[PDB]
Amino acid sequence: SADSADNLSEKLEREWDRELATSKKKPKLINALRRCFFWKFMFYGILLYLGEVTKSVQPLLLGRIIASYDPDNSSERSIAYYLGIGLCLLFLVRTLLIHPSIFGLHHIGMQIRIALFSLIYKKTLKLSSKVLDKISTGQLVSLLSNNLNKFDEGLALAHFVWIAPLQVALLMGLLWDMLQASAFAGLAFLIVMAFFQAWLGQMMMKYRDKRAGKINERLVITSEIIENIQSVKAYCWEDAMEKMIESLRETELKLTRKAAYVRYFNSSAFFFSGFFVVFLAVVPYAVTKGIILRKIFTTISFCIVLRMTVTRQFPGSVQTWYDSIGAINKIQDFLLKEEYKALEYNLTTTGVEVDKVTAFWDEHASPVLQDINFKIEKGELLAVSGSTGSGKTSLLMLIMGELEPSEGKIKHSGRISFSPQVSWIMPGTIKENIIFGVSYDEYRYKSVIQACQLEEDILKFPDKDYTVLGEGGIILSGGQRARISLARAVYKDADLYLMDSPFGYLDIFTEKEIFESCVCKLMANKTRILVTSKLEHLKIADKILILHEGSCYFYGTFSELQGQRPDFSSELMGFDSFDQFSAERRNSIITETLRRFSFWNTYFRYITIHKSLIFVLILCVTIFLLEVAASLVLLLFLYYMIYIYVGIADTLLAMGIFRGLPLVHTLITVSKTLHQKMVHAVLYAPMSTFNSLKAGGILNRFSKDTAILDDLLPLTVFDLIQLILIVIGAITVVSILQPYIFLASVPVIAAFIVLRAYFLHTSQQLKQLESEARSPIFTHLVTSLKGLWTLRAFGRQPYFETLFHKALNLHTANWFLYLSTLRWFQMRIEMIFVVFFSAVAFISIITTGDGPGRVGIILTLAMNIMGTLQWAVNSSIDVDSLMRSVSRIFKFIDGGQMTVTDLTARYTEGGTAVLENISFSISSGQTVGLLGRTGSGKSTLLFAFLRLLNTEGDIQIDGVSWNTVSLQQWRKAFGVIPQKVFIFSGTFRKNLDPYGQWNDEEIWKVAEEVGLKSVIEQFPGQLDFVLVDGGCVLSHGHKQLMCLARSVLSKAKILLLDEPSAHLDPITSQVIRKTLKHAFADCTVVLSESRLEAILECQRFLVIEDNKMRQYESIQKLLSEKSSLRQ
Ligand SMILES: Nc1ncnc2c1ncn2[C@@H]1O[C@H](COP(=O)(O)OP(=O)(O)OP(=O)(O)O)[C@@H](O)[C@H]1O
Ligand SMILES: Nc1ncnc2c1ncn2[C@@H]1O[C@H](COP(=O)(O)OP(=O)(O)OP(=O)(O)O)[C@@H](O)[C@H]1O
Repeated sequence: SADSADNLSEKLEREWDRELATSKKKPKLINALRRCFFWKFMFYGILLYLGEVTKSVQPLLLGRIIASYDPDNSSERSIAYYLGIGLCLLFLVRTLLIHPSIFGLHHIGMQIRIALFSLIYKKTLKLSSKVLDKISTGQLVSLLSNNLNKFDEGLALAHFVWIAPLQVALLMGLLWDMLQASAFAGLAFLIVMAFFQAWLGQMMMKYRDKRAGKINERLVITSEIIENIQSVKAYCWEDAMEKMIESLRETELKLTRKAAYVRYFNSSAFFFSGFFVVFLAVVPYAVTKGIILRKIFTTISFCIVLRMTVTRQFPGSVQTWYDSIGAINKIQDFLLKEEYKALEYNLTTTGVEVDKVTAFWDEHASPVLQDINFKIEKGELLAVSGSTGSGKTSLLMLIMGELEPSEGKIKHSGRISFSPQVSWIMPGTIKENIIFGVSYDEYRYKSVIQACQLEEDILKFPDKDYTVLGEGGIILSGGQRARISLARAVYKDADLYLMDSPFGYLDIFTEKEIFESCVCKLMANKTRILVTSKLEHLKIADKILILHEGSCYFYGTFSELQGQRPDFSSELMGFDSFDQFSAERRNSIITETLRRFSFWNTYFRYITIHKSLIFVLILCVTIFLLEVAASLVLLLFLYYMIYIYVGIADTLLAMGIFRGLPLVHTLITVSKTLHQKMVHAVLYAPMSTFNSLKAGGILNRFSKDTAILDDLLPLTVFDLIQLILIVIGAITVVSILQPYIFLASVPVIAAFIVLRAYFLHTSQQLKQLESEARSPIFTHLVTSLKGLWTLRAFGRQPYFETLFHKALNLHTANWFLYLSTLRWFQMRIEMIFVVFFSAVAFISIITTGDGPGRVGIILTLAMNIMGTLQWAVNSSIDVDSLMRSVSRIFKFIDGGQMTVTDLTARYTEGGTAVLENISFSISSGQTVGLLGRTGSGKSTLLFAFLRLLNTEGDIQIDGVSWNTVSLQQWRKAFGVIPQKVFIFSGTFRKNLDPYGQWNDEEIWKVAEEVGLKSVIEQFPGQLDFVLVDGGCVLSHGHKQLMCLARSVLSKAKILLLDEPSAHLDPITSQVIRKTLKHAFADCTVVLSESRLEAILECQRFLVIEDNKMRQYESIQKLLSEKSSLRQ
């Protein structure tokens, strides 16, 4: 196997394609995979087997070593000496064999994961357009992310399904004094514990899945709040929002608490089993014959080995192996989906023809396009219009071959260049998007970008052609994104060009220029099809097509339309001034014209009350498990004293469990408190201070830190308690038996501490790389999915495959480095442990072990100490991560006439002053407003009033200085509607009234007053309707009206309007102006405008530049000074 994506893919593709091609009904992915996997997997598997079997040998060697100190036979010093050497070598050898093999298995898991991802990516790009709208988008994201961190670890235990029975059979077969079947008492106990644990684990999974759903809901509300803190504070909404967080948190905790107990008992059960395998193991020796130390010591070491292979190594592989298989099956189901059918290019024609085409998207469809017919000559212009939904763009999908006809033929000449309704961001270099996938030629490039009028905006970009367009499209406005899409479609040389919604939400001035610049001249003599709403284009076009309800309304010459459907034509022409209508209005006009011319609980409470019931229930489980083991003992089918002693052990263990329950209760309580305090602290936080993270670390730390406290503190703490108790005992005993061991062990612990510290520093830094390399794999994926229509149209598939592989190689390189440093670290740790072991074995061998039982116990304690020690190393690592998280969390928590005198503001106490020494007056009830350049800090005046800035000077509102008024009422006076309107997700009643203070009747009254009554009636449920995704179903004008309704219900006196005109079309902007003037007849309205035409309705003006301002009492004085100062 290879170490890179390209090679890994070739091999997987060859086997997959060969089997898939060999069409034996249902070819399987699993077979393609075993043919890759098996020849490496099996080798690491056998090496691990050989490594593990060492544990089944070591106790035998000790029994003989112990015997050498017996008074029996002879004091063969030389044998004790050499056997001791052999024992320490067994430790060294398995260390040297096992770790490399584990590493190799992880290497394999990684290689397979990469091969699987590349296969899936290739498949998504070839999917049929029909199934494309049935496959939930969340499923493809989870298809790749769900096993991202599981698949590659899982192979580590896979060969244990195979090893486990070999070691169980051996250890069983090695039992000394086998017929007195202590073997069954032993196994019956362990077997029962294993099934108990399996069941418990299943319950754990049930809780994880349900909790995950609730987590996503909490996270969504959380980020919604974080990115809009200014509106929450401005609204003085505050604690209502805090309560929304609380209800989501409470829901998660109820589920978490139950999950926590599952984890608690799992761990205490583990402890319990330790005690009993040892206890039961000595029942033979108490029962008749008595004790033989030679055999007792040997017996216990073997018992320990069975416990671990039986209860942990085996079931871990079973669960892992099973889940891995299910994941593969899901991948296969995805791969076996209908394909995009390739278009056959030919030299049949020069034009475009459609022969009686009838077609539809899916079964059960009524949207069947009927009897579609075309004959377009080379170089002709086709203009198409019609009702929304009557195959306005679905026609294009037939043209490009995305949708097959059910009947009829489609003929085309050559290659097609397509520009979709919705622009594809293509994150990356802007020049490259314009000329993407093709050679750069300044002749053509300049001609296209100039003709498309891109220079007007692109030359303002900081790196010009090399300005990179990042995620979110932070560089371009929607009309600009559209403009680039056109330039891209045009730059590509094609025989046929398809323009989807080319008007681009652009200003009519540029719309005209682009049509003539591009449609007429740049595209001259090309075969063109335009989607359009403008009658002028139809007049110009050689062929006119109008669609309605799945069929042709009209197809032919412009004058033929008028002669054959004159009523349709006359109704449209009544709106003669179509250039004055925005696309939205043009669409409404045709839609109407065209449709008009149709042609447990009782006891749970008692369990909480009576702790004696809890004790009994704990004891009941213990009793039950021992009785079940008895059922397994009866396997022999094909004493009172023992009964008494085991009964005693059960009672003692039950009390031990009972004592620790308050810890679970305490743990849930603590994480709840921390989450709640952090939220409170962020809401009632100073402004500017949060700008240290700028919402990045705020969201990431808030989300991640809570998650780790909940999953790890309740887990790692119990392991630490058990490990701590074990080491205390181990050291105490050897220190007493032989003080030289202590002398020897002190430097050993010192060695481990130093290496650990160095390691963690570096590995913690490397961990950052996984996130850095991981994020872009998904950004790449999403971008490719949205761009699918053009990736196929322009033949760019291999370009993107190349990019995808480079991203994978980056990720794997960092992932791999992280893995490698960890493995090296663990190897070093184990070797240090191996060395002190040898030294200890010899301290005991060398000294006067004339009372041999003391020799025996030192040797077995040392031999079996390594299991606990490996856990201890890992637990210390987790602890350091937890403490670092705790610190990160802790860092956050441990006047009608408005009179402004000498006001000054900054974004920090250092930084820069965004405003200095401004004085300004607003007469009560006066309409006033602001003028200034974009980015002149317009919003910093509003924020200065809302007290969101580091500030100086005297502002008198509601008769008093801000200096004597707390933020809530100072801000309460101000009803502000920002350009970026905040929409709270949820029920409209709460969105409008998060406090529940207004009645439904009152809410409706205001909805009527502000013009939103029809809007709320339209949404099903009305007040109960749930609004989602930032108001993805609302006009931004509606969002502004919702804000208005809030301002009037809130009884604000100062109304602040942040350029409504920035986004709202005048057809509605005037409606809101009328509406608010009536609503605010007794209030003072302050407007911040971008144009003189809007500011014009104000009586007093504030003109701001360079952190200074000029106050005018008349628009004329403003204009006289503005002309002099128009700079
Ligand atoms: N792949 C698809 N499978 C099924 N239905 C589809 C698919 N793509 C689009 N549609 C739907 O079926 C119709 C297809 O027609 P088309 O895409 O031409 O509509 P349009 O008038 O261009 O749409 P709009 O302007 O609302 O975006 C639409 O009304 C749309 O809701
Ligand atoms: N708290 C802040 N800290 C740092 N920079 C800020 C802060 N608030 C805004 N800015 C920036 O400084 C300028 C402030 O001007 P303001 O926020 O009034 O701009 P605008 O013209 O309303 O901007 P837009 O059209 O992007 O909404 C902007 O150019 C913006 O990038």
